[PDB]
Amino acid sequence: SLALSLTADQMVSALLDAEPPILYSEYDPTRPFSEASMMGLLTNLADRELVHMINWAKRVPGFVDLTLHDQVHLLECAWLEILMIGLVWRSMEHPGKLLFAPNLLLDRNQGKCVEGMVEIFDMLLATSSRFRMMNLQGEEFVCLKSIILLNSGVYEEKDHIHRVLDKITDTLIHLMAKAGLTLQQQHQRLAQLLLILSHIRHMSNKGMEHLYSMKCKNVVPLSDLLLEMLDAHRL
Amino acid sequence: SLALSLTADQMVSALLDAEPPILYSEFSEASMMGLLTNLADRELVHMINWAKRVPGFVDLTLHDQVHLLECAWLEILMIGLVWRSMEHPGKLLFAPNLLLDRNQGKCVEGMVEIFDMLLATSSRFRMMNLQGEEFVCLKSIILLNSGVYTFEEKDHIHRVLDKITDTLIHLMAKAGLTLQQQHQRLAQLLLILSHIRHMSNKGMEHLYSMKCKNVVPLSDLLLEMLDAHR
Amino acid sequence: HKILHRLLQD
Amino acid sequence: KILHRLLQD
Ligand SMILES: O=c1c(-c2ccc(O)cc2)coc2cc(O)cc(O)c12
Ligand SMILES: O=c1c(-c2ccc(O)cc2)coc2cc(O)cc(O)c12
Repeated sequence: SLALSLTADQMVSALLDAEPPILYSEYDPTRPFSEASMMGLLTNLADRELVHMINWAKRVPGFVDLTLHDQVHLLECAWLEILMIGLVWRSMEHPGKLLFAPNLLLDRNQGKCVEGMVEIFDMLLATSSRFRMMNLQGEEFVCLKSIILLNSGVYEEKDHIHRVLDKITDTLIHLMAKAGLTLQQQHQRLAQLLLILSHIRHMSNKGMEHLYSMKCKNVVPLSDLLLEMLDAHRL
Repeated sequence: SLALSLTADQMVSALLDAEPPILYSEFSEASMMGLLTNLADRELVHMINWAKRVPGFVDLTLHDQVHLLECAWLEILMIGLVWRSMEHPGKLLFAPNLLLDRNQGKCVEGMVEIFDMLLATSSRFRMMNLQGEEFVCLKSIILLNSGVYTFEEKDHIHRVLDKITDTLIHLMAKAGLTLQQQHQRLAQLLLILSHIRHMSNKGMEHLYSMKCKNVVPLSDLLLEMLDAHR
Repeated sequence: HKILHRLLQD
Repeated sequence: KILHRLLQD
């Protein structure tokens, strides 16, 4: 239970260290955006990020203290929320665009390539603007990503998880106190950040039913990893 | 706007005062679905009356109010459900004459999964000993937050939402929680709102599958509530 | 028009 | 379950 001993600064340092890299898509220009090709690009990218996610999780303090079964359940619940908050974050300096990868910068117009995708792109773009408005910092972003992981399926064992969650809240508050925010302003900012998580949950649920829909339309073959995560949100 | 000048005590009073009534219910998969949707449809009319009593809401343009309501309606109904189910462990008090357990959920395809979540959430408010003043704060947060991003009108909502944060903290302080306990509890409460979003989304897609299998006839308002989501 | 729109203007 | 195997490694 040694994650419960870290200072606020050790926690931030630990999460910043565990950050996965930004990956490249296999976008090929000489190949107009179809529904299949873009669905192909997005899901290929998700597949590859998934392996980096699994390993990052193992490095969120307190995550390995849970049984393999709980760990599985949390990543199954959280995986698209995590990819999405990742995307939103990367997309912050690109107003009106989603930077899925350095070589895949999309705007709301090409969400249209895929039925129902545009409503999702708009939600993602709206969350990116919010981050930008609030001037979300990297240290905050990594705390939020760890909360998504531990929160989104927290169902002793889930008291340990609630101890770890409290530790991360403490860490966000520490970060804001450090930034020179008044107590009042600290509470307000903390609530603004955690209320974003509700929108990210919404987007994940929307993306998961879109994803499931795309598989029934046979738009693209999906990874065995991806098929498993998808069948976890439906049984 | 006068919403922003309310003290915390006045915010809590206005909220408690605007609370909607508890309605009564009016067993096949079809009949049970009929009950649940008939209830929701009647509650919807009262929710709308409540929304208008939420400080700040009336300040929004009618189109923003519609957007917020369309986004949040089922989240609002479910948090109410989970609140009134609190002192009924293992049961969901849809109405005082409709108190259902997980066994009654198995009657409808896909519904027990939703019941089990609503039940876990109710158990969570119970372990946390969520107080009524806290509840009304959370419910109004859902109303103002759920559709907010997908919109200086936002700015106003966010000020109003900041005011609600303050009120929540004040209640915790007054209650005697430590300053650390305050931010810890605020976070725990807000995190539960993401579980409520999750549940609304599952309930929403479930309702849509009930509609498409022709299991229950839905009112014109419910059909419209559901269209906003696809 | 929308029932919701309508319910709100009462 | 593929995830199960990946967490193990
Ligand atoms: O957004 C995504 C992503 C995705 C991939 C990588 C990221 O970094 C972020 C999102 C993957 O598959 C989908 C599949 C869908 O059907 C709809 C979606 O919105 C997505
Ligand atoms: O939970 C509900 C409710 C419901 C009704 C009244 C309340 O106070 C709360 C939820 C209504 O319709 C549904 C319809 C569904 O398909 C699934 C559901 O879970 C529900």
